[PDB]
Amino acid sequence: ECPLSHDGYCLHDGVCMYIEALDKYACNCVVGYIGERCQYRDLKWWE
Amino acid sequence: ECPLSHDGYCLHDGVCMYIEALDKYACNCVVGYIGERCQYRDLKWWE
Amino acid sequence: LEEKKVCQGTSNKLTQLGTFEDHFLSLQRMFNNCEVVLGNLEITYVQRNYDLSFLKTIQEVAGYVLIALNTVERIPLENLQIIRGNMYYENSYALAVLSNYDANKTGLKELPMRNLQEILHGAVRFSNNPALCNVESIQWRDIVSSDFLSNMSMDFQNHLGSCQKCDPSCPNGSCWGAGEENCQKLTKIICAQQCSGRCRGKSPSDCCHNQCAAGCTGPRESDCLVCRKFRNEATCKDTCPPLMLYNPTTYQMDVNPEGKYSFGATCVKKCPRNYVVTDHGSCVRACGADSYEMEEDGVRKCKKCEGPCRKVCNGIGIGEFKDSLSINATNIKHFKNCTSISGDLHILPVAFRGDSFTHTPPLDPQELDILKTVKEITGFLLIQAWPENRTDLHAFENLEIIRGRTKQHGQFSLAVVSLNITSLGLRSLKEISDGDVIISGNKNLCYANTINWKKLFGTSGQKTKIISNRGENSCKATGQVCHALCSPEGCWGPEPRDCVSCRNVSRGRECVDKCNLLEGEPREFVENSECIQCHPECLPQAMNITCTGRGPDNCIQCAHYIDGPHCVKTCPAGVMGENNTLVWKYADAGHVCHLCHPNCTYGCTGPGLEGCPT
Amino acid sequence: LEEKKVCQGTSNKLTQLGTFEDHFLSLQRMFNNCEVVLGNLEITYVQRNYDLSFLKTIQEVAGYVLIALNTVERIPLENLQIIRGNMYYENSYALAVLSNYDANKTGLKELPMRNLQEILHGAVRFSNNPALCNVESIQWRDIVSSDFLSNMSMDFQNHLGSCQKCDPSCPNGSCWGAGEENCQKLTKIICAQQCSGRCRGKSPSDCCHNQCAAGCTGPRESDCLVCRKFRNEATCKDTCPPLMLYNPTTYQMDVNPEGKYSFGATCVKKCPRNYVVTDHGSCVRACGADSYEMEEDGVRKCKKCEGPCRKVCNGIGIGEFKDSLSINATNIKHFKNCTSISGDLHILPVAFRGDSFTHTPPLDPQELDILKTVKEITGFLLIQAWPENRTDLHAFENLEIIRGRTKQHGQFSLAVVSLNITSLGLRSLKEISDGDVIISGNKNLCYANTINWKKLFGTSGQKTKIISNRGENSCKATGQVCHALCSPEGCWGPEPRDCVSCRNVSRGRECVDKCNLLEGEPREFVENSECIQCHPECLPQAMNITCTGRGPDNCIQCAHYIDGPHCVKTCPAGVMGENNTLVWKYADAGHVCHLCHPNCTYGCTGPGLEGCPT
Repeated sequence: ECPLSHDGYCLHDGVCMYIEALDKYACNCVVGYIGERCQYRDLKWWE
Repeated sequence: ECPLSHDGYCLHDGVCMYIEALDKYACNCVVGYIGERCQYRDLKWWE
Repeated sequence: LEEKKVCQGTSNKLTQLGTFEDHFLSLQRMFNNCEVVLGNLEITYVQRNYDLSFLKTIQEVAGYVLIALNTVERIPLENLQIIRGNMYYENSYALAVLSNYDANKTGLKELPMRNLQEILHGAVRFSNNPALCNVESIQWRDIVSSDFLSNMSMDFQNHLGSCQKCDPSCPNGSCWGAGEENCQKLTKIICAQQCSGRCRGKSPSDCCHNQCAAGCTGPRESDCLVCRKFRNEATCKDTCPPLMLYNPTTYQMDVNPEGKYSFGATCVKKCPRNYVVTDHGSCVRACGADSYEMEEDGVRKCKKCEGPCRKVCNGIGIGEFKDSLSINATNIKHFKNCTSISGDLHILPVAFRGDSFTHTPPLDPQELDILKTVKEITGFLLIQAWPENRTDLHAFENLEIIRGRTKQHGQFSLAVVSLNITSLGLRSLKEISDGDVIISGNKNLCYANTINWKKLFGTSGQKTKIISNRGENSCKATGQVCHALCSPEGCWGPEPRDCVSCRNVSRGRECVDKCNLLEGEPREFVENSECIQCHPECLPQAMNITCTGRGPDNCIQCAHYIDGPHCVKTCPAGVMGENNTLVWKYADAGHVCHLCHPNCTYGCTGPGLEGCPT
Repeated sequence: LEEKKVCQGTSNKLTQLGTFEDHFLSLQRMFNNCEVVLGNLEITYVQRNYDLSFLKTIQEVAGYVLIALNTVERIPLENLQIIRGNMYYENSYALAVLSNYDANKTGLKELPMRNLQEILHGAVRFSNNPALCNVESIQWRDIVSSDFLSNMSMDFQNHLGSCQKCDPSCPNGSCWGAGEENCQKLTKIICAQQCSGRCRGKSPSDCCHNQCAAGCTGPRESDCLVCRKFRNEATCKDTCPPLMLYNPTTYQMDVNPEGKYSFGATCVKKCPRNYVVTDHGSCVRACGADSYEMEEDGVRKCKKCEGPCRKVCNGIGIGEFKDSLSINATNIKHFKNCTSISGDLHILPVAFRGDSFTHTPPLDPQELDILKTVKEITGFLLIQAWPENRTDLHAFENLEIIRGRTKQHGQFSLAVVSLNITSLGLRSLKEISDGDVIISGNKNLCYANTINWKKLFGTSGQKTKIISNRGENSCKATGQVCHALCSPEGCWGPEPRDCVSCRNVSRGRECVDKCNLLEGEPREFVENSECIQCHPECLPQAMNITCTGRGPDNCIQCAHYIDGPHCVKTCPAGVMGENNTLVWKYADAGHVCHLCHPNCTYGCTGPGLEGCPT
């Protein structure tokens, strides 16, 4: 979806999207990970 | 004038007097000596 | 109950945490039952029929407020009073409401934040939400600061026009929603001509203290609604009352009875313990370069320094490190000999893979030895990737304390998760001052449940979440229990070296049962259960005690010349004093070195004055 | 703006200095061309037909204002605006007017204090001045704060009747001097409740800032007439702006471009050299009890000593000693082992006779040797009395610095006047920081002009006054001019012991004609005109010089052996090294020291094993 300038953007098996309206890019973090690039791990709610 | 309860009160040859109105005693410092009881020498004007 | 509940606030701007149901759950777990968001309030991807009624409690947001990509009908932020705007979305907005619609143009319709009265910083932005109405009627020069009226950006093109009228019982056709309660209540553009900040009515005798932030109730500093600066236990000061008041008459300072320490946006009478009490009477995280931790009677002040001032480098994020988000192979060098991290550590899987979106090359797993010198962490240590070749946290064997100034998710200070290491290897960790410990999700890691973590906790209320590691009844059946000689407190690894405390004796780091007092070459002497070898001059008797004290003043017989209790290997040969009596010694009958005489001018290479020829 | 001409202000309290003619001359001397009385203003015994056309510039009195026993009819305290009332007369009042009548009831009549508005502290007293009308009209609720309206005592009685009624262009019967220029201006009891401080009108739009004492010109704090607490060179702050601000977001202090050091009752950019700079920015006269002075950084900060530190005792005129005139026989005990004096020294002839008023018995002469411990002093030195038996100032032979912080009459640090002393005896004096010196009136003293105090005055503007001593021609012609061979530009005694400026050189505490270069018994070198001995290990050079420094590193040739850069007496043979390994060396051809073979434990007399048999 998002061009190869933003490849490997979303860490931890991310699904990088393209926001149509705001004309920006974003991530689709797999469950359990938070952050703008899905970098961290949601420690409070699992291992 | 001042009763001998206040003898030698005025240093450097003071002339202790009695203010009639205020009912208080005070000195009559020789020239060149200042202070409440003629203690200090007026250094700012002479030797 | 004045300790109103707080949140941490998300910081993932436009990302989606899973699906629409998983993202909405992550939104609920965060902001359910809390009144003061300490970070940001982001509301994205919330579809229809999801009830956001849990938001009606929020009363303050210390950062921006983003409301985007929703398709819900109403976002009931009807108790929000202020948005401090300590952090801007797109560099200039403390409230941004963009594109709440799907591809049929039925999106947000009711944003009834009737109580929003002040935005201490930043502009406001609205865009592309073509079902939001009854908000273009809000006159935003009463809310947004007097400075930031040049960065604002608002357009309400509700071409559909499918909502009610605005009640004429509020001035200037201004309202937030429908009804009478949901309309604008003004406190800044209806004031008297003399008012300093904001007011409560129109008459000249109503202006509020110039520290009240979102309007007040009375004309004092102690009756504001929100304090636009420090708060002092009832009031809203500009600065916390200083501890000492300089007396302009006697030219000497004297203590203030109401002086208080300034800890964040609050004036507290005593700093939290893991907080550097500074000279100006204010709790700090880490004082300047020319300083160091002078722990003194409990308070962790910092003096000038111990001359040459040891290395203290900046942690990840804090300082010149906000760009990068882990220890990549571009900022590892700056940790060369740093013995104390001012900040916090982030070891993340992207550090080894090598990020292309930031261009930093992969980190070679041998460059982690640079971390061998660290001795203290002020914030938190987050470990999520370690080279599978290595078998324990070798780069942190010298780690000695984790303070816990900053924390991960505002709760955790030690975070070892999802590794393949076998034992911890933090052999020198003595104290985790503040935070929680998350050690979980490691396939094959034993020895983590033996340690008594309550012994490393500087405060009370901390707890460890140690779960889902290698099974308990699987280290027994492999030989992965530590040394029988280490005390029942615990052990980090399998060796007798990496234990918490020894049972009988210690030798450096190792734990041993019976050390070398009566046998062996290092004939030691026991002292605080750590037997050490003493003055190297006195050989072992047959089996008796070889030595009892550190120096020569305690050994029974010295293997060389015995000068009474002052044993040395040789005889003195010219000790110095007044008038310079060049007195030498020699080996008399009883092997005692006796004083020389000035008669034999050639010193004393022989005994006395009868055996001192050339 | 320009600094207002200050005058020190008398403190005599009803004491007459000299004759009626001369007492007035003293008043004419102290309060002439003065606009800010730093102390008290006392106008006593001014007799009829004596003018007071110089009191029409006093704009502010920092202490009290005493007007008593006068006989003149018009005391024109015209531009007096505020009486800060720091001190009090009768421990109650800050403006007293008492018993101003002459013999035939014709005393003070016109006291036109029209510009007076404020009295920051204390009550007011008017008494037994029977010829005083035109002040009964004033209302003492505008003037004195509401706190002291109970202590106030007023009495007015003009039995004569020649009291002119005053112009009706102002407040109901309220006039200072009969006319329209000299009637009262109310600025506290006329304004609505919405004001707190002063108020220049009845409209809530012309209110004065609370940091204004008499009255304002506009609505700001930079629009006051006189400042209430401090003065930041343009405006009336309440506390000087802090040097560093603490932001509640990043939890650490931050430099402030508005911060000012709070010196006196003003805020300055930096403080004078002789003051103790604190970290807050305060500039104190004497740092805390636990602390002790620092030496450098360009300033005189105070560090915290290492336990028992140099005992300092508060000198005369501070706290525990304010009832005491000089160092009595009683109070001399507390000066036992004081190393420095935070204060100043009054040596008064009452401390040798012993007055019965203070119940103090006479002091004994030999007690003055207790002062042989002190080494510097902070304020001034005031020497007026001294036992005729002694020929020099012996108790002061250790003093090297005179800070001159709280000087005498605001001018004099050193004051040696009218003594039977023959020698000053200042073999230790090295600098006089601030103030002025008056060496005048002494019977002999002789050596006093050949000192060149210009080299002892650290600050500028300091001047000496040396007159009325035994002239040189009458003392130099009587075998008393100081010793030769010692750079005669300086001598505090006949012998060469002192000699300020040591010839071209000096041997410690004594001056000499030349250093022991080339010849002599001890070899020496020259730096800053001082002769320091070479290291014993430099060879006596009969040709050129011997060394270029103290250490054995600067020798031209060693006396024995040479262990590298240093000149040693005997090559090391048991010195501690790395890894607990001892150190043994040997002397080769050029007496150079090289290490032994690692093996050789008993040392070695040659290279390697071919040097040590065992």
